[PDB]
Amino acid sequence: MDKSELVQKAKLAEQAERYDDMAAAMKAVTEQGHELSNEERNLLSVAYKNVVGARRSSWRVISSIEQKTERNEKKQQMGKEYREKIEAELQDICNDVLELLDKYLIPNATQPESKVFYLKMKGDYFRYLSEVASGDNKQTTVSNSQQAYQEAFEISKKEMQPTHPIRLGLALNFSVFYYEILNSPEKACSLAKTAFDEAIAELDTLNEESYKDSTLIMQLLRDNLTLWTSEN
Amino acid sequence: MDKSELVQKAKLAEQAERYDDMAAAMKAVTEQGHELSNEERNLLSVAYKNVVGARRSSWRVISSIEQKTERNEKKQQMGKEYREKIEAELQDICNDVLELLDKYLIPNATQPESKVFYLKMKGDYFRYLSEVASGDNKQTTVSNSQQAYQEAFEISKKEMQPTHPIRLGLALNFSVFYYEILNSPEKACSLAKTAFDEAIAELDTLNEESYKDSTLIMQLLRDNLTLWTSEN
Amino acid sequence: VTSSSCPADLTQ
Amino acid sequence: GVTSSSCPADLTQ
Repeated sequence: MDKSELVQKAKLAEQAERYDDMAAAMKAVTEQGHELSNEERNLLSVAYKNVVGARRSSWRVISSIEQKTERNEKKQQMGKEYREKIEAELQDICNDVLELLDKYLIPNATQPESKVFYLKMKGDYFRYLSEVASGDNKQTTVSNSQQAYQEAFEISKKEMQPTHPIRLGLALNFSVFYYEILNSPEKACSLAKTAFDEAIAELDTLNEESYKDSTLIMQLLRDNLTLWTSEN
Repeated sequence: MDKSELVQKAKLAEQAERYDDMAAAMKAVTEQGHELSNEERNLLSVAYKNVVGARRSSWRVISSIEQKTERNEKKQQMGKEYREKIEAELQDICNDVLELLDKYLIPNATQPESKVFYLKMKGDYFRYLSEVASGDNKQTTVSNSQQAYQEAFEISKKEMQPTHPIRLGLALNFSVFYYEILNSPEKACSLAKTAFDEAIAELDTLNEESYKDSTLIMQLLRDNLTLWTSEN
Repeated sequence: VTSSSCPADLTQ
Repeated sequence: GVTSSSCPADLTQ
């Protein structure tokens, strides 16, 4: 199968909502060692976000059921083991994408825009690992998520305008990392507010291609800030 | 696992929208010989319907795309091959539940209501096979679907009030079989209208538990009849 | 557009 | 349970 066939397969699988097939096809593209187009970047990201996102959603449902269940071993055992099964799937999926990013995508990125895109992804999948990790493993995933986000953040601040959707989307997810993983609401709020303020200060730089994503992300920044500051 | 643990696993999987797990759990319950409760029949039906329904939906999308792909043979060939992969999964799944029904559920059903429930399922999954079958294979699946629906229909008419959700839902699916599979709109419309009319005539038999399902199915009968009278 | 069919779970 | 919102998976580049 040549790359052109794998990409067409990924597109068909997306249309059919067969995200395992979609992710398998884009993993195969990536493992052939050549750099991705913008479209192929989005196919890879959409595929793996749907695959991991199903487990993240399932995990929250099961964890919520455990918390409403009588607190004894016979009533809790199945939910605990089932949650752990979902966690191991999530870890396998995240380890999969993180290997692709570290071995192929990041070292070979040809422009700061794609490099930031991939480092943001690396921070994301280490964040999803951190959502369910524990012990020494969690300290490692939290550290690696922070490092990838911060490196992407430094590059974006040197190379991208504050209205750039990748820079805004990075700042949004980095702020979520601070709030949800590091339990540091002050830095999270300060990062989210600054990202919004810097984009609206340079609103005249927002172009047609970016308008939809950048204004959506700006709204999510405000949505998060109201949610986060409602903990008074 | 005990039966009680499998049922608990099925309910967790349903909440988590993990329908492969849900179906595997209820398959195990079925194969462990016994007769199913009312809730277990619904868990089994919900699980396999979601598993097969994913493929039916995917099949319709890929089929559509194949149609629009005029003048590009490699795209067309890929769409064909991927459609056939989806069809093969659908066939695996239908044959799986058809074996559970034929080997365990139907021969051991104690009550006529349970027996109608399973026989309707048998008609349903042979109908789904028929949707993608071809040649002499279609002749077998279509014939097996019709016979299962017919036997369920005979039992339901003598054992159930015409407002009974299972009797109404069987008539709905049998009428869809006649219309979409057997290309017989008169039989389909006659069955759908008669089911609707007999339910209305004895509307005073509809109890609180059945109200939601029975009135929905009555509306679906009307919705279908409206559709089927455009393309008469 | 397709024909509608019965919901997968039913009151029994 | 409401959670924080994060970035959409597909971004214009």
